[PDB]
Amino acid sequence: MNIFEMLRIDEGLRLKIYKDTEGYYTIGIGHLLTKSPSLNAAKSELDKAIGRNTNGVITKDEAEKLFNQDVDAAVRGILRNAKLKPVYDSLDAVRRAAAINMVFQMGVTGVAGFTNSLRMLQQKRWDEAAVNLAKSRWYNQTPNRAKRVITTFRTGTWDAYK
Ligand SMILES: [Cl-]
Ligand SMILES: [Cl-]
Repeated sequence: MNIFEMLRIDEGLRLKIYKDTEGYYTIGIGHLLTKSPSLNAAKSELDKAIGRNTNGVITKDEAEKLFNQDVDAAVRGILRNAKLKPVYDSLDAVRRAAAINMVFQMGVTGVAGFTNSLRMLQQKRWDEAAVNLAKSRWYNQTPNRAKRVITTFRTGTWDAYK
């Protein structure tokens, strides 16, 4: 298992524009296009991302390419945030994937906001962090996913992804 497979499980794969859990326009493997309610705006952003007149539909290859770019950006975003880097650096490989998953879903900013959890993670207090991480909108809104990620931080294993 690895970050790619992990996120592909969590985000799924859709080749036509769709609405995410928050109702925003998305495509491919969790690639958010826009937060605007305008489908044209969405189509506009898609064509621009892909470099062609897509008409709201893309191929598998295209999705994967968006995905690579997006994983890359998440890691790099982490390494460039002063609150996150130190945390991430202190973690083992499985758990770094858990951090990346979170950033992929909610952004650097969003994750950098879990201050108390971050501290707990840095201190390697796994059970405690797990509890704090669950006291969040994130968990309340996407519980099955949140649970999978939280278990990953808790255990440093891939068992939640079987
Ligand atoms: Cl892009
Ligand atoms: Cl969920």
